[PDB]
Amino acid sequence: MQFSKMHGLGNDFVVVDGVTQNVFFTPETIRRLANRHCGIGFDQLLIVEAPYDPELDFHYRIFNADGSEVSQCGNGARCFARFVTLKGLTNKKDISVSTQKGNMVLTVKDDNQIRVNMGEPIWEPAKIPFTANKFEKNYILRTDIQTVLCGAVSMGNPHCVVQVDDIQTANVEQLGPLLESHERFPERVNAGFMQIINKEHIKLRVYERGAGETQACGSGACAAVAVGIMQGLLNNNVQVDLPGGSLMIEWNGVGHPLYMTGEATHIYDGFITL
Ligand SMILES: *C[C@](N)(CCC[C@H](N)C(=O)O)C(=O)O
Repeated sequence: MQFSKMHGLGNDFVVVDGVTQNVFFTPETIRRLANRHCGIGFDQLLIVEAPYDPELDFHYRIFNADGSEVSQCGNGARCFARFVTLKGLTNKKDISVSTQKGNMVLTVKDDNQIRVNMGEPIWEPAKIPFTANKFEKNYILRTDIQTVLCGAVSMGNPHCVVQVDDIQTANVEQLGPLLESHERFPERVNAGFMQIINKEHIKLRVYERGAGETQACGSGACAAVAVGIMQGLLNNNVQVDLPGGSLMIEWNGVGHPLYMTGEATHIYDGFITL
C-alpha cells in the first residue's frame, strides 16, 4: 500500500489513493497503523476513492485512530485537496467529493490554502444523531462530575459544543471523555470547548470521537461556529484558534453551506505491506 503523510494544523493523517490501488483493511489494522511508536502514527486515515456519482470527482472516506469509520473530517478535506492536486489525481481548482453522507467542494486557493464547502449544518436531533425530545439551542448533558450545557449539531459527524470561560482552564481532560461517549449521543460525539473572545473570534479545544484531544479539528471548528451563530453569540465570519493554529469559518445561516478555510501540508510518502 502506497500512502502519504499530511497534516492540517498538526492534526495528522495517512492519506491513501484508493483510485489506483485496491484499498481495504480491518479496524485492527487501522489501530495498529495509528500507533505512533509501532505503526505509522496518525489521528485519522483518509481514502480517496472513485466516485459513485460519476459527475463528481472523488469519494472521501475517513477512519479514526480507534478504527472507526466516519463521514466527515475538515482538516482532512483540506489535506485531501492538497493530496489529489500534488499527486496528479486532478488539477481542478474546485473539486467535488462525496462522503457517506453529503457532498462537499474543495477549492484550492492561489495562496495555497484550501476553502471547503462543508455543506449545511444539520440541527435535527435524530439526524445528528442525538437523543432529544425537541430541537433546542442548548441541551443539558449530565455527567458524573458536572452537568453541562451544549449546542448539538452535525457537519456529517456529531458535535456537542460547550461554552467555557477560559480555554486553558476548561476541564477538557475529564469532561471530554465523559461527553464523547455520553448516552444521549448513540454514535458518540466530538466534544468541543469554546471560549468566545468576541463575535468574530473564538478559541476552541476538541476532544474528538475516536481520537481524543488532537491539535486541531476542522469539523469541530465548523460546529462551534455554527452553534454560536445559532445562539446569536457569533457573527457570520469567525476566526477559530485551535492549539495548532487558526481557521476561518463563514456561514450565512440556515439554507446556506458553511465554509472553512485553512492550511494543509504534505510531509512524506510511504509504502507498507498490511
Ligand atoms: C479530521 C477531523 N479532526 C475529524 C475526524 C473525525 C472525528 N474524529 C469523528 O469521529 O467524527 C476534522 O478535522 O474535522
